Amino acid sequence: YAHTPELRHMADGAAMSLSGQRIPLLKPTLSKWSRQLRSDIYDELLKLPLRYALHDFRTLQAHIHASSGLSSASPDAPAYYAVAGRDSAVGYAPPLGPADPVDVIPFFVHRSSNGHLPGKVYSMNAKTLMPAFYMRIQNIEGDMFRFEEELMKIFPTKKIFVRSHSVYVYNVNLDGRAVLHHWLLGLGF
RNA sequence: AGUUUAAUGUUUAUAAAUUGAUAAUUAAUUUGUUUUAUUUUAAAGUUUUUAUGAACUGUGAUUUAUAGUUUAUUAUUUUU
Repeated sequence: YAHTPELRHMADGAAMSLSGQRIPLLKPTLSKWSRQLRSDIYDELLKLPLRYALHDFRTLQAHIHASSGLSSASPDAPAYYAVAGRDSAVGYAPPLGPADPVDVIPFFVHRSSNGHLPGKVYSMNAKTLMPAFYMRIQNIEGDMFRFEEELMKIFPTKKIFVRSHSVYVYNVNLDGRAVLHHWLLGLGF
């Protein structure tokens, strides 16, 4: 379909600067600070065979009455008193707890002192600036081995290792970081 | 006796860039309670700063004739 001479606009994210309106239609946008979520990533997690039924993408949204409805920060009816931790245009929201009230998840991930999730993408031999990255899930707790297994059903072909404190997943760029959170979000953590 | 490039990145916690400039901002998106000190061994021509050296070998200045001999010559040809 070269008859449409437009579509040049869909181009790349490699060899060319990517920013603003031109952000790749596959590349997620979940950063450390803007916890943006995506429905594409969430279906991969919802169409995969796993235990621990994730949370419905309906009851997972932190973002989609005096003067015809007021914001979700509990701005009160007087359109005056409002409450501190109730609305967040950056995507922040506390955990929702596991979705199955009959199951005991064997691992508990612990958000950090700033409300993050334990996955951080490092580089192998950063001295030479080698573009070979892995992950590390530092705040795991519980039966972290039965946490390793669930990562296999998501990442079947990634060399996954486990120590007492962390869980390394190798060859996982900034994208496999996002895909990890949507799991730990939907998981109720 | 005898020769040195730290094989490790766990909870307070936060590290993006860009103009020749003013400046401008979807500058996409990491890492680090801040990680710094190290870089063989032996080994020539050489340089440099001060120093010393005439008991050696170098050139002054005070010794004014303890030896045999040739030619008249005080010069000598010698002696040596």
